[PDB]
Amino acid sequence: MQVILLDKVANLGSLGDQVNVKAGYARNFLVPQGKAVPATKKNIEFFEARRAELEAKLAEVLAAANARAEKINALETVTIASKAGDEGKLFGSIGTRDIADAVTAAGVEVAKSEVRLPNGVLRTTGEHEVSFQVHSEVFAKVIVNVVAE
Amino acid sequence: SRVCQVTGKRPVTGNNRSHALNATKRRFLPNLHSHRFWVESEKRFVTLRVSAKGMRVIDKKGIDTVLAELRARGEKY
RNA sequence: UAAGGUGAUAUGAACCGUUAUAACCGGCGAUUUCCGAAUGGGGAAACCCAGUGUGUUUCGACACACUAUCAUUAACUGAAUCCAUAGGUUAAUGAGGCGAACCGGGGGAACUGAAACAUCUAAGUACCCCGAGGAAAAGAAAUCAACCGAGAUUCCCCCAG
RNA sequence: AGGGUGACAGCCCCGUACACAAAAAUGCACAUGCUGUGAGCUCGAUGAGUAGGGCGGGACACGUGGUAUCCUGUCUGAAUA
RNA sequence: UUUUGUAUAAUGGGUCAGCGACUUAUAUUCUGUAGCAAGGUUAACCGAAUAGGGGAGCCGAAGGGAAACCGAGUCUUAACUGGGCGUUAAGUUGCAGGGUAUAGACCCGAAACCCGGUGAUCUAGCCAUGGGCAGGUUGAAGGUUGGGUAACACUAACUGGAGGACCGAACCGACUAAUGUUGAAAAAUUAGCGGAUGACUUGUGGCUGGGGGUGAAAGGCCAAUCAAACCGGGAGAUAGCU
RNA sequence: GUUUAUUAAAAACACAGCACUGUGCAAACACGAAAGUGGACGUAUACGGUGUGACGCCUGCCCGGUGCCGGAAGGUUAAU
RNA sequence: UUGAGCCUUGAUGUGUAGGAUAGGUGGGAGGCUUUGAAGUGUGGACGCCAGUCUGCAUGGAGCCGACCUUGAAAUACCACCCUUUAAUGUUUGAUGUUCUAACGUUGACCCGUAAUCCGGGUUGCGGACAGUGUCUGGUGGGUAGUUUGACUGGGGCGGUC
RNA sequence: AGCUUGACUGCGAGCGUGACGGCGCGAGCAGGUGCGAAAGCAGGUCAUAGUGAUCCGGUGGUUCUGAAUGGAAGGGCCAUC
Repeated sequence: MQVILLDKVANLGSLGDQVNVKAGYARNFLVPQGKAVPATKKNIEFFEARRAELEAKLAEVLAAANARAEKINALETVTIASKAGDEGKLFGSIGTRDIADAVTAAGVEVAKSEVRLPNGVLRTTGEHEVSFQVHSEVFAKVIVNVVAE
Repeated sequence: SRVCQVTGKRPVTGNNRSHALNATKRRFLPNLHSHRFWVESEKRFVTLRVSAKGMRVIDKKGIDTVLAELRARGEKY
């Protein structure tokens, strides 16, 4: 018997594939409990059809959107002038909150949840880098010069 | 009577032959079993007296097509 | 068609008719008790007992019609259970039983013969059962043939004991 | 032809040969009206638990035999111009 | 008639009259006869239809060999002085007849086997529902009251009415004898005989069916039939026998 | 008590009683192609089969043969 | 829990000439080393206990091909492999426990239904068993069909053919 | 006692004997052989018993057949169980 699964089924299941099974197991258990359907031509073509297509669409859309995000702002530079004092050590330290909306005003619209901070609360006046996680593998690195006003 | 409801298998007749070829009448009987078939399109169990190759042909043709044949030839299920 | 008739044993009585509505012959109608598939329920066949509806200017009793089962179809209802199926009620259509042989199919002997008997024969005969028709069945090559060809089925004469 | 008539009838009677006859109901055959039904053309398809097999039995003139072929009770099982 | 042999006291027949047994079909062989003759003849069928067509076929003119094959020869065998079978003589189609074969096969006759039905109004068992058993004896258990015991046990009188109990009619049966035995009767009569409240008997209805029933068992009974009912059919079974 | 209706009424059959054996209930067993039914609306103190046949005293030895019951090691052993 | 097959891969295999617990074949003379060396402490795998292999490390950076006694060359490199074994993955069978989902239910309850049939529903129990079909061995006078010679101073018994 | 395989193969005039099936005797012809110098003798044993039809089938040989054709299977024929 050549049933097509519809479930996780214990020792043979992978949610819609082809298995060779005994007949008693098929008509007495699998078929009435949901769980399976026999491979009788048209259905196996049709069931496959949408499922195979599904895999192609989701992956491609995700990759493309993320590559596009990585590409965004062409200047790749966000500058900020925050209140400070004499020779370094600024008054109020910026965070990931401040920059998340600052980049919105000058390019990329990335939120607080996707910016990686190796510098922490960034308490230094100099050249800094905020590497974005536009995707799990794609990194969008925008250079930042912090000005001590 | 011992008729398969799918394939229509009556008991037929024959001979016990022996080593001395003595002909005796016998009956060959079908392998009739009373099995309860789930139909998904109706969401019910229709119980039939099938042969054990009426179950083969139900496994191949599907139960719906078979029930359409029984309803077609007036076999009541 | 008609000058004679009212069937026979079977005569009588009482009448009908003779130029056309006597009688006789034919076509189509009408009536067609009761039993019988018998069909409203029952039953020891030719009998017993009903229900429902319609009508009956003495409607305290009558008359008429319908009411079997099954199959198919439709409508209205309808459980365990919600939907639904089973079931129930009504209506429409059809069937049912008989018949001599022929026909197809499902079953299927034995005596007998073998100079015994068991394989074999008798014999797929007798018989039983189902079904159909005026015929049935079969039938339009997944058939033969044989390197040539034939062209569905059925029946008859050979082939050929 | 035949039958009857008081014995054996061509010409006595009924008939026979032959020639005609239907108000009505019908069977068959043409013609025709309506309804249903579908012609013809191009292209495509061209019958699966089936053929075949194992076991048991039956039908084929053919008794399992070296036994083709057909049918199938049981277990299986293709290729598909 | 059957026999070695029948007046035979072996079979058959009372007599008469009527009926009563070698047939029919289809094949094959031989004889007679008729036609044609190295040829004879058609079958189905068409049909002006016993004509005429129809020569499909069959038989004959060529055999030998298992067969290929050869052919007035052939087979055997490595081959035959040889040997086997042929050569050297007319057949064929009707009609009539004698045999033969297949059919009931000259006629009559079994016991029996099988198939389908009808029978439990008789009888056998069982089921249901109603009846029957005059009259007379015997006197169990129990009980009551006395006696008796520690209480029982036990014991006596009275009561009581058990029992496939006793005697005996109806009722059921059938042990003996005689009669009867072409009966009064296809199983009885007469005189005695057994049971007779029970495992009894009986009425009405029902149920069981043929290799089946039922059987307190005899192979008994199942409609005067029973080591396998009756009816109808296979069926004219078969009969080396009369 | 019963039996050969119609030549046998008996010592034969039956019997209470005894024993052996099967049977755990959808019982064994029987009729039935099957469904079902009887066993029994019973349940092992019950039911079926077989023998013996009130009661009394008793019922001895033999398991090699045939059967039955039990065993599973080995030999042989079908379809496949 | 138990066998085989296969893949990768690592081992495995002393007439005797002889430094060699070397099977064949075969292209080839550099492999080899600091992606941290020979030799050794030591345990284990292996054992015809002859002598391989080898985790870590003191040590510390070299070891060796044609050469040579051989039927053969040096698993120093490699390829294809026979025997024998080691680990993994994988491919299937076997057995036992456990499970619920087929089937059985002559358990209980509900419904068709004013019904100890039947069917359907809920649930309990049993459950791949039982049961039935085809095939097959055994048993099988429970039943059926039959056979059971002739001669013979009647037949049987004896004898004979 | 020496040497040997005639305990040959194909045939067979003619006879005997049986109802038949069958059985028996056989000079001679051909091929090849043994013994003998040779004439010759040898197709089992001094003779008469020592046996079993047909069917079915087994083994060896032989294209004789071989259901389209080439083979083969099966059959035939010869030997034989």
